[PDB]
Amino acid sequence: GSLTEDGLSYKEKFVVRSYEVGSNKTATVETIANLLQEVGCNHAQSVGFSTATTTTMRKLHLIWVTARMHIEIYKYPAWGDVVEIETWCQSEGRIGTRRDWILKDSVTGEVTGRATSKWVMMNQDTRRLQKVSDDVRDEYLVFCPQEPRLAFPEENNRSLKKIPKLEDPAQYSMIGLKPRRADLDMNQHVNNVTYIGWVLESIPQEIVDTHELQVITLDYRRECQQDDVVDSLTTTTSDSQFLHLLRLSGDGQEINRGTTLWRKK
Amino acid sequence: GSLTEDGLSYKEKFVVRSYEVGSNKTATVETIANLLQEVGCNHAQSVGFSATTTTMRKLHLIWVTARMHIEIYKYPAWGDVVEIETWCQSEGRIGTRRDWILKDSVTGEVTGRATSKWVMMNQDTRRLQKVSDDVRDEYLVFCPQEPRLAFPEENNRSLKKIPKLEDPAQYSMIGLKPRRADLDMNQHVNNVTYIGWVLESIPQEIVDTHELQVITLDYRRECQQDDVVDSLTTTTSNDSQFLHLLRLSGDGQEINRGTTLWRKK
Ligand SMILES: NC(=O)c1cccc2[nH]ccc12
Ligand SMILES: NC(=O)c1cccc2[nH]ccc12
Repeated sequence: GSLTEDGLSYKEKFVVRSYEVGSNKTATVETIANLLQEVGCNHAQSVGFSTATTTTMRKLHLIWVTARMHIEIYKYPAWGDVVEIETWCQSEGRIGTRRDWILKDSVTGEVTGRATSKWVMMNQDTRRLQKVSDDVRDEYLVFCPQEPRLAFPEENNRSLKKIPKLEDPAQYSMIGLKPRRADLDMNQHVNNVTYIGWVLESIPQEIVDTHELQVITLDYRRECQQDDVVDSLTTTTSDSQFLHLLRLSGDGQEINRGTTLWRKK
Repeated sequence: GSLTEDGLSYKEKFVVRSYEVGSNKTATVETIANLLQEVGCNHAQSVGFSATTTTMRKLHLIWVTARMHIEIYKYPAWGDVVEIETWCQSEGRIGTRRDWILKDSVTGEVTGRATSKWVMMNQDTRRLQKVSDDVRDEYLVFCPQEPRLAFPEENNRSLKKIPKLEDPAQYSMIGLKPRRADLDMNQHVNNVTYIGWVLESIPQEIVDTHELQVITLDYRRECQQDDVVDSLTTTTSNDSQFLHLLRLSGDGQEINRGTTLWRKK
């Protein structure tokens, strides 16, 4: 992969692996989300970030936390196909940063998907959110385009829609979900993609067999720790549309909420 | 990737991804095992398979893994390129064997080696059978005629018989269940998932002070999508050695047994 000519975005190509595809022999949405995070890490590495915080974030013990992921897929890449992903970052005042991605077919150059993510700043020890510092923002404004470049430019698009809280009784549920070592990142935290897989565990088999996942929006509220247990709840709100809630198995503390949209095959 | 000059083996290079590494910022053994299966799949694709022969598909016959043995000297770091060469060899009517050699792309030094034993099974009845003459003759043209073993040693660890763990186990991880991410494109649990499940019962203290050097896993029965697994581990020993048993919750039907060897960091 490499930074583009103007140094303000990054591109990388991936060959879809055999173990990265589902029953329809095209890449799963968890494989897509892993590729989004991988090209995001290579972008930060290419501009000098920690091997992904700045000089001042490191001394203040500040980190980036994902607040929201929104993915829209038109065509999932087949096993053996090459998918090219371009990513870039943009600041959003003191509220946080945004990282967008565009997925393309390498042969046709056609856009097969797009994604947007909202990141917030948090003290790694206290887990307290704190907006963005005056001279912390100055350290990374040089690696972001100055004019707005949005993957979802539409006014009032699906990526910014507020998600309600699912009320019991849920229509479908998958309970007692627990992470294993494969689910941890290099910092021993549960990987953000694991939450996507957990949301989708409560989608009935019949839906997965007759429909294709087109849109997923996931809010991140609290992390599931290595010794926590998760319940995945899903209710139909309708194409097929669903409301989702991940909560810790005991007290019922919310960790995530989201919606999915599905097209009939 | 590509077949080598003589067409009797296959080589492929992989850049280690950010989400593929553990706390030591080097690739996990599950990432290694996924790469072994990926280069295995590209080798079969390059020789005309899709991965059974013309007679196997007609007779509803498939390849099933009976044993995996991996030995790692140095795990590839995040961002490093690892080159893997793989080949197959027939072992008479018992079945076939696929071996792999892992190398550092920059230094050319061997950083690991693996061997696997495969058997033939009727996909519907789940009944094992010896390889027939007409099925064997179909793939003998893609295997070297002289023996080429990743583990040539007089009495190497790859062929050692593994005993059955007796209760009470020293360590256990109970109620392990697969999710959709764990399934392959045929809706069967991925062979690498069993490795992760064996390692769930290794105490945290071991993982922090030791490095996994050797893993041998026998495969006996599959865990189905609605099955629940218990992972049991007992110390059998500078080095640390363990005996492992995976069994279904309830009746306690064995699905796997194995051993691991660990060196102090
Ligand atoms: N990945 C990051 O930490 C990041 C944050 C803000 C702007 C950026 N531009 C390239 C990478 C990056
Ligand atoms: N992977 C396979 O299906 C296979 C089986 C037997 C011999 C082989 N030689 C290359 C690939 C291969």
